[PDB]
Amino acid sequence: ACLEGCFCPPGLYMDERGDCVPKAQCPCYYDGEIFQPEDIFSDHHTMCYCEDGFMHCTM
Amino acid sequence: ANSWALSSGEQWCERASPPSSSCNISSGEMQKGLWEQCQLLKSTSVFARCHPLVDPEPFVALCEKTLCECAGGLECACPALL
Repeated sequence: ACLEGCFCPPGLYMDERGDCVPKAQCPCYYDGEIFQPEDIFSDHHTMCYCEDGFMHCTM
Repeated sequence: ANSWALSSGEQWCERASPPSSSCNISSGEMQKGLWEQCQLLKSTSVFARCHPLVDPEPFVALCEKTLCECAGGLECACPALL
């Protein structure tokens, strides 16, 4: 619904530490694991990175 | 291409983003009259003889996406042609 509470402006998104930040340093939550805004990351076969909040995986 | 990045101490660098093309709204006449300068890789006789050695199909493919950001010029085709 259209709820009531404490938000921050649309350019800013909520971070875990109470502050809210733009989507540049908004971490990724792949498989529960909290990855930093720039984390290149790969097993042998898969290839994954965190750009701006989303986790871009490939194969 | 972003796997083969190499940083230094003066500057550490991040993943570049693909550019958001402004061509998608400023289409207009720019694709009608300027389709020919890409096309003359295939039509003109001076280029009509490397076809058994190479294929111009990628070259014409890569030009048509860059004839759209420059305003008012046929010269925008000669880089991909050169």
